[PDB]
Amino acid sequence: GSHSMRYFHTSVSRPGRGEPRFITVGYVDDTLFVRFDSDAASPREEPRAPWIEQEGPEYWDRETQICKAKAQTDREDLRTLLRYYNQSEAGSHTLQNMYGCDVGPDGRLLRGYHQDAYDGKDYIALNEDLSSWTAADTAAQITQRKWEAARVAEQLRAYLEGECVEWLRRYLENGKETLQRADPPKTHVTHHPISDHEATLRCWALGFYPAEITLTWQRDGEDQTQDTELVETRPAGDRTFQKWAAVVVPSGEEQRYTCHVQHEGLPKPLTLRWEP
Amino acid sequence: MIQRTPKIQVYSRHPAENGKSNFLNCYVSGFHPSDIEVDLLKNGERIEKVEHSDLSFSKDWSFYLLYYTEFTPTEKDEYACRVNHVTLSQPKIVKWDRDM
Amino acid sequence: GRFAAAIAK
Repeated sequence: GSHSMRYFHTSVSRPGRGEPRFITVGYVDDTLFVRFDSDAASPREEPRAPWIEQEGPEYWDRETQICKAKAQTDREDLRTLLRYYNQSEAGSHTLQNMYGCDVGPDGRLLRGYHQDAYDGKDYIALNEDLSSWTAADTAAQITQRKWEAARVAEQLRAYLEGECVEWLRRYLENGKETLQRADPPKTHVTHHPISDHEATLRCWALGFYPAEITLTWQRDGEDQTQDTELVETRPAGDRTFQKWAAVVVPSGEEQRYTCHVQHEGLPKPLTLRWEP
Repeated sequence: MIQRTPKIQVYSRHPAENGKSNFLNCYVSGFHPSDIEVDLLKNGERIEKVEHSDLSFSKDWSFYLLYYTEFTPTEKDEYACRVNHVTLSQPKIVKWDRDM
Repeated sequence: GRFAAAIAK
């Protein structure tokens, strides 16, 4: 199937309480594999998945060097953005960055990414062409000018199309036991009386991986999007995910309703009904 | 500054079964800024030594975290998650309901 | 493995 590698980074200032806290995590699809936290005892990038532990000491030394350099860069950039936005030095501010690559079953590059946000709003993003930028405002335009002057996009494109995809291929192989296994959802429907006139039918999907999944209710074969309560997909804590969808049905009309489930671990889409 | 209030879900790792060891989870998501305070409660009191995941975020930049602790559900014990955030005028408490 | 070039804003 298709796969992805993504790195996430967050720096948060805290005026009067030391230097900004920096946290970064790396994922393959929905599997967390490395982390680094500046507030940790002895900050070092640490392994979080069995298949990455084989990497040798030079891997961990170099990764750690990079992480530390990103923390310092963010600290300088947080000051820079205070100037760009004519802001006081009294408040807490946030800088976020995500980069990575997506590949198809054949292992070739499908799309690359590199984007930044300031205080939770889009700041600047490398376009899908991996050669041009989208700036959100005149502040981000100042960064764009500097990045266009330093040929930054050229640097990112090289990485994204080369190293990023090659690391992904390597990790997929070393972690094939888990990274290339899709766990299908375990599904069932529950009935919860609301009043003598109605009850909720709740369709459950449990123990699945990866996270992507579609759950829908139909009434007489008609989608009930507007009348369905759909909770966000949530982590179970053991690598797998959970999700449910619910609809309010009048007493005795339970059989007009059907739950539909699509997941990559299922050869055919599922159809379920409440069973008294 | 623009801010986003957290969504909150309290639930178990495995289907609830009285007298059987399990894991109680509190997933908070869709929020900003990232500073947030989460407690898991047993009969109104704070459970000690709860653990949490490393800070990360979604495609729309909003933050998410998982707090969790091992537990053995019974018929009488009431569990909950208590959350405070700059967007909340006071702590929001969500009760664990084994049906959600 | 991560991208290693430091790029100031």
